[PDB]
Amino acid sequence: PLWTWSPSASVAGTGVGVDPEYVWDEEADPVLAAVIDRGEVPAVNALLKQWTRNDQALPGGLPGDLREFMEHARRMPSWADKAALDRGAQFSKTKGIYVGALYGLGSGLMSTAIPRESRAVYYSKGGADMKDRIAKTARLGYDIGDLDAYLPHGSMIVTAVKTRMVHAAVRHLLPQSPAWSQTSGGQKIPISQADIMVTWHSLATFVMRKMKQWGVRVNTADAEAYLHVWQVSAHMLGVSDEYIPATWDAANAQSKQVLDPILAHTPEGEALTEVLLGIVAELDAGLTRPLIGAFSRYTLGGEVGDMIGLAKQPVLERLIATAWPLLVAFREGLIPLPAVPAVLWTLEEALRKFVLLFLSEGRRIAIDIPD
Ligand code: HEM
Repeated sequence: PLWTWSPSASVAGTGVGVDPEYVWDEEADPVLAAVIDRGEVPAVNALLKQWTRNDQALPGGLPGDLREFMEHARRMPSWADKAALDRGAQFSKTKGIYVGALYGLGSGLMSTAIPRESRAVYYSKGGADMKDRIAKTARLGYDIGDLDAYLPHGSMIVTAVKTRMVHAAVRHLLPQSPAWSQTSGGQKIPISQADIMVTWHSLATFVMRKMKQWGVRVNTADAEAYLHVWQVSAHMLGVSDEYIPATWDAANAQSKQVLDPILAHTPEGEALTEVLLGIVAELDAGLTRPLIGAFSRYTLGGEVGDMIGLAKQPVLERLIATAWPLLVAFREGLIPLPAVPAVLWTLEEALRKFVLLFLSEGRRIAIDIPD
């Protein structure tokens, strides 16, 4: 379901296509199911913990099927462009407060309105703790934008391959949780490529849309660079090129059809929201529940905020909406200091500390195959 078009708008650009709802990860899935079934997860995790850098040889002692899978998965696509990648990274850094806010509060809360992500995350067993699991898209979205992401001394190739490996492992594990099977609707196997592309629109497409709507200065070169970083990242995550949009016009159209209609409240999503709100409110950021609620509602809009169960705070939301664009125009250098209500500056400081504490200098545990 979800997806109804051909891939002529895609990175691969071809006329034909298989429905991404019924494609998973043909190279990773059986390699990980074997690694899990031979009881090699503890050992593979101790070995992979040593592999932290894009240019590093794989550690010896890996099982042969896994080594082969990994040396192939760490390859950059031939269409990756170094100059665009460096530019997309610079852009992400220069707009760091906006992109960090939008990933951590916008995309991270929107995830709790995406039923399959919420159920998979909620029921997933043996992986990261709940505290880390809930942050996982935002912190990966964040690290995607790093200056070094795809350079030899960076780590995003590492992060993407291990992430791809984790998704493969979950395809073999989640179906054995009766709780996930019973609530899955008709889906036999979790995390379709279609599902991955839903999350992608909740990240890349959403963030670009909101930055342009708020008046962040996004010239055409930067916008395409940011897209490219995201296209290379979808590929490195294991999304086939036939599903990755080629241009912003394609990404925007695909998001209206693939993301918008699947947003929905679930009990599992409700539970995830409370965890995320509690962790964010517990950071030493000054980001209280009222401020998170109002800003997340302004960002996501009222229909998504209602599904999520963020309560409408009409005064605070109106103050934000009337004045946040002035603050943005001021930080972008376009207007003199604006007379805005003082609480906007409070909000802005709370957001900056949030990016700092939750993402920038945040917790980065090693990405482990689940048990
Ligand atoms: C561009 C899309 C996505 C990104 C960037 C992403 C990122 C990540 C990362 C970084 C992890 C590792 C955290 C960890 O387990 O240590 C992970 C694990 C996982 N992801 Fe995703 N993911 C995406 C899509 C999906 C989708 C669509 C689903 C489900 C429908 C999903 C479900 C999970 C699950 C269940 C785990 C294991 C959670 C655990 O640790 O217990 N992800 N993801």
